[PDB]
Amino acid sequence: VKWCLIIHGGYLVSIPNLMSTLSSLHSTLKRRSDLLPRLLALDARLDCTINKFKTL
Amino acid sequence: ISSNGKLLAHMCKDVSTKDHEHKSISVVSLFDDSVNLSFPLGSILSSQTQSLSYNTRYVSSMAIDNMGQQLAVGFASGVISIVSLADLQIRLLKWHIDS
Amino acid sequence: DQVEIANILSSHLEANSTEILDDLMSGSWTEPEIKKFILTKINTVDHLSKIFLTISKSITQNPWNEENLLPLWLKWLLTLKSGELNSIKDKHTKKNCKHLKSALRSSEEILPVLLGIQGRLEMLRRQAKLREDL
Amino acid sequence: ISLPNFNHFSNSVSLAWSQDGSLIFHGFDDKLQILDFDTFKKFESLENTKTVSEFTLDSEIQTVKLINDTNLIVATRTTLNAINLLRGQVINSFDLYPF
Amino acid sequence: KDSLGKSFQVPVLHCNEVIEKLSALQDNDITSFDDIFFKELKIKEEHYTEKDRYISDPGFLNKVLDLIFGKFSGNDYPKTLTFLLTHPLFPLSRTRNLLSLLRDQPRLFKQAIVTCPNLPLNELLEELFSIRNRELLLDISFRILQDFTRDSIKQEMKKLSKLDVQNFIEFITSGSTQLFQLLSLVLDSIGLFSLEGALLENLTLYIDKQVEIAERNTELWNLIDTLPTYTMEYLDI
Amino acid sequence: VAVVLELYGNTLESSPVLQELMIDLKTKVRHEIHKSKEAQRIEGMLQLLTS
RNA sequence: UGCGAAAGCAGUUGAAGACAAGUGCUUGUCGUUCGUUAAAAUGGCCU
Repeated sequence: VKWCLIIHGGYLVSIPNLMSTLSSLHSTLKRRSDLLPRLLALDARLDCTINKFKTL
Repeated sequence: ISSNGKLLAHMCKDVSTKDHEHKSISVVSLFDDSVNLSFPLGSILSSQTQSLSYNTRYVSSMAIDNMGQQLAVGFASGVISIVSLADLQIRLLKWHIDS
Repeated sequence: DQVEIANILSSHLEANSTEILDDLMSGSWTEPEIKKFILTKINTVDHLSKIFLTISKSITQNPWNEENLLPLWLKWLLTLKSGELNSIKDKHTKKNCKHLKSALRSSEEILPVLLGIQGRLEMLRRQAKLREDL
Repeated sequence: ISLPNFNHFSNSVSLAWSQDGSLIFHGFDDKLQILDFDTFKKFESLENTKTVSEFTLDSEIQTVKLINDTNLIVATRTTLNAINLLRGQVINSFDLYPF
Repeated sequence: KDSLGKSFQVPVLHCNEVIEKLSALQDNDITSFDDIFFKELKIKEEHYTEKDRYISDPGFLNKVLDLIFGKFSGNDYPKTLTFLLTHPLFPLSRTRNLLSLLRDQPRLFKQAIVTCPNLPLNELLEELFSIRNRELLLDISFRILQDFTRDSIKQEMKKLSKLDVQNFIEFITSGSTQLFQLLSLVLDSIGLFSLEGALLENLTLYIDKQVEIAERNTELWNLIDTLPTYTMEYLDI
Repeated sequence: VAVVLELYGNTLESSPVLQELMIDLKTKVRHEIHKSKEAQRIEGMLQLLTS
C-alpha cells in the first residue's frame, strides 16, 4: 500500500473522487486509527500491574 | 382502606412521643364499632432489623383484609409482613428486591 | 553518589528546602536507583506529599519538557505508591492533581496529528530517495 | 459530504432547504451560509455582484425558516429577523431579548 | 439559485444626531469623541454587550468608522474603535485593510485579531507567516484554524511563497496544538515536490521526538486515571 | 480486562499462570498499538494525496 | 450546582430542633424546620 502511494502519488493527486474510489481503504484505516486511545489506556493499566508484580 | 370500604388502617407517628415504639398502627371500622385495634410497630418489626438500615423499618405500603383478620405491611427493603390482627403474629414474604 | 543524593534528598525533605526539586532533577539518578529509593527510603507521608507536590508542579509548568527523569519519577511513583497518594485528601493536593491532569490532557489530542505528520514526512523521505536513486 | 474542518464547536445549528432543492441555508453559531446543493459547497457567483453567500449575525442562530423561495426568518438569541433573499435586504427585525 | 440577489424590483437613540455630534466634535479629540459617542449610546461597557441590540444598524457603523478614520488618521485612536472591534456586526469592507492600518498599535491589533469578525484569510496568513514572531502567532493561528475551512487555508498557503513557508518550518523546528495543525496544513500545501532534504530531515527528527514525548504524556495521563501455620508474636501482659 | 485487573490484581503476585497471560496479552496489545499507529500514518499520507 | 462542544471551566452541602445508643458527656439518626445555586431481612421476571 505504501509503495503504491509513494510511486503513484502524482497520478493519485491528478485523479479526482479519490475518497469514493479509495472508500474501502479510508474506512479500513479509520477503524484501526480510531481504536488507538483505548489501546493506550489498556497498555497503561497492564504496565501498572506487570511492573507491580515484577517489583514484588 | 379495605376493598369493601368498611375498614380503615392507618399508621401514625404519635407513638414516638407517647410510647417506646416509634409508630402505631390503628385499624378502625367506619360504619360500626365492631373492629378497633391499635398496636405499636415495634411488636411487628423483627428483632433482626434494629442493626440494619432504615429501609428495613420503613413502611411503604399497607393493605387490610375485608374481614379484618389480616394486615399486610410492605417495607422499603422489599419484604411483606402479614400480621394476624387477633394474635399479632407475623409471616414474612420475600420476593421484591427493591421497595 | 546515589546514597549521598538520597541522603541529601531526605535532609531537604526534613528541612522543607527548595533543593529537593534540584536533587530530583539531578542527573545522578538512574532508573534502578529511582526504583530502590521509592521502594525503601520513603516512609513519611508528609515527605511523600512534598515530593509529589514539587514533581507535579514542575511537570505542570512545562508538560512538553524533553527531559525524562521527572516523568520517570512520576510514573514510578504512581505505579508503585498510589494508595497512600489516594489516602492523602489534601485540598491543595487534589487541586495540584487537577492541574497536572489539565497539563497532561492536551497530548492525547496531539498524538493522531503528530502521527499523520510523521506519515507524510515518511512518504516525503521515500519519494526523495526514489528521486535521488533514479 | 461537507467536511467540518474546524476547531469551532457549537450546538446552535439550523438548516433550511429550498423547495426546488437548489440551495441549503446552514446556520452554524453566528454565521449563516448559502450552499449550492449540486456542488454541496459554498455558493459562488460568476458575476460576484450583490450576492453574498455568508451572513454574519449578532448572536447564535436558533432557527432558520425559509417560508417561500423569497423570505428567510432567522431567530437569534436577541433578535428575530426577516431577510428577503432576492432583495438581499432585511425587511424587519423584532427584539426577542427580554423573553 | 440564479435569481438570488438579482431582483429588479426595489432604549431608542437618534443615530443621525449621534453622527452629527461626532462630526461637530473636533478632529484628534479622542476623549471628546469617545465621551460624546458613549453618552449617546448609554452603555457602560467598553466591549460589546448583549444589551445594545439597537446600535447594530450598519449605516451607523459605516458613518462612525469613516469619521473615526478621518479624525484620527494621524492621531491616536479612541476607545470607540475598541468598542466597534468588539461589535459583531462590523462592516465587511473595512476588514480588507483593517490590519494594515492598526499594525502600529499592538493593543488594538491584538483586539482586532481576537474579537473582530471577518478578518480575511489573506492578511491573516500573511501576518502569521511574517517574520515578526511577536508572540501573537498563537492567537492568529487559533483565529484562522477556528474560523476558516482546512481546504481554504491550504489553498491560501498554496498562493503564499515557498521561502516564508521554509522560514516558518525552521521556526517551528527550533521552537502547540494549533502549531501542529498548521504544520500539517503547510505539509499538505507544499505537497509532493518541493521540500529540501536537510530541512526535511530536521523536521523528521523533531516530529519523532514530539511523538515520543506525546506518547509518554498519554501514559502519565492514563496512570493518573488508573494464614501461616507458625507465627511467632510478642505478647504484653 | 481492565475490570479483571482492578478486581483481581492481588492474585497476580501469587498465581504464576495469570502473570504469563498478562504478559502475553501485553505483547498482543503492543502489536495492535503499532498497527493502529501505522494505520494513522497511512491515513495522513492518504490525506496528503487526496488534498 | 452554574455555564459549555462530548472536552472541560468555575462553584458548593451550612445550621437549628428532637430522638436513639454508648457513657452530665460522646456519637448517630430524621415520613423535622430554616438557609445556600450545589449497599447488605437468602431477597431475580408466568403459562
